[PDB]
Amino acid sequence: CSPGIWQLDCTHLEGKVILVAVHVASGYIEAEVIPAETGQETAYFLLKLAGRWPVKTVHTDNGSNFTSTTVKAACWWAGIKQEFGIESMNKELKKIIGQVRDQAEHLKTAVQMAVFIHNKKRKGGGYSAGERIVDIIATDIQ
Amino acid sequence: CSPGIWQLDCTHLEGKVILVAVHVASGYIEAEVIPAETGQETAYFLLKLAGRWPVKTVHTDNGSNFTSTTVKAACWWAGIKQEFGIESMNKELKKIIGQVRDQAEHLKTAVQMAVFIHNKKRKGGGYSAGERIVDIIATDIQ
Ligand SMILES: Cc1ccc(-c2nc(C)c([C@H](OC(C)(C)C)C(=O)O)c(-c3ccc(Cl)cc3)c2C)cc1C
Ligand SMILES: Cc1ccc(-c2nc(C)c([C@H](OC(C)(C)C)C(=O)O)c(-c3ccc(Cl)cc3)c2C)cc1C
Repeated sequence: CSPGIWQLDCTHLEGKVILVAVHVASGYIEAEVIPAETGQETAYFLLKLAGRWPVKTVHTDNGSNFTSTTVKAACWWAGIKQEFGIESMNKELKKIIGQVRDQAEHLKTAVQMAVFIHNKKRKGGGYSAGERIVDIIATDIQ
Repeated sequence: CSPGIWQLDCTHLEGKVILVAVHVASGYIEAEVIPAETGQETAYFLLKLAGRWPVKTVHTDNGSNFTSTTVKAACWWAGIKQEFGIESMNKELKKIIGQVRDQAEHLKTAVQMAVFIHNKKRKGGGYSAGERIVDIIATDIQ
């Protein structure tokens, strides 16, 4: 599985929108509570993402997510492509969010606690998702 | 220079607050426009940061930034320590922001364009800051 491929989707919890990106080769996740499920929020998220990792291509389970001109501007500027092709982490992440929920007042706080727990967790014997991404990407530099 | 050390500060531009984190060993940056320069915003930013990189210790040029209980809760939960010890990227980042400013309506957009440009830029002959962090961190896993 290519190191430049990410999957991005939105889920819903407590009336709010959680934008979830998955680095597919590693299982590493970034997520953000966004105020509305719009092109503008997706575009802005993609710019942030791309400044941090070598994002080559992005898949989603809702292709209409990427039709806004604002999103196409962000993938043009950052050099990203979309892919259909001519886990789901959503359940897992929600499970983690439910386990930490009482530890926080705001959903957005519980989401970041859950991302932290997921990325640091030993899938071992065996690295964490956060170790794997960095090693997948370092190796692909070298 | 240790791979777990980050520097965090806020600067001001156009009446707004930009929270800037620097991975000191590599020069890699993450930044976010925040609505107010408060403990709550710093705490939330630190949680996001820590879920993505192995953050061990954080330095700042304004130690009072880390006195709120909300911030101390976030460094306790994530396992972070603060350090006084018993570039500035701020000018550089602002230079980049000024170079891309007209390419965007919102300051927050220009900030992420600038972070992208800074992290991807060849400091070579020579890696980018984004290559260096990942390789510094991968090597420190291994
Ligand atoms: C007296 C007092 C002072 C502060 C807080 C307080 N308030 C808020 C809104 C938050 C979290 O929100 C932020 C935005 C600060 C992360 C949260 O959502 O619970 C947190 C918090 C929760 C988890 C972590 Cl890992 C870090 C900070 C705390 C501790 C609570 C009390 C009772
Ligand atoms: C007809 C039409 C449609 C959309 C936009 C439009 N509007 C906004 C508010 C934004 C940027 O904001 C977001 C939040 C979407 C990134 C910006 O700040 O300029 C962008 C934008 C700017 C730079 C990039 Cl790299 C990506 C998107 C665009 C293209 C402009 C026009 C004239």
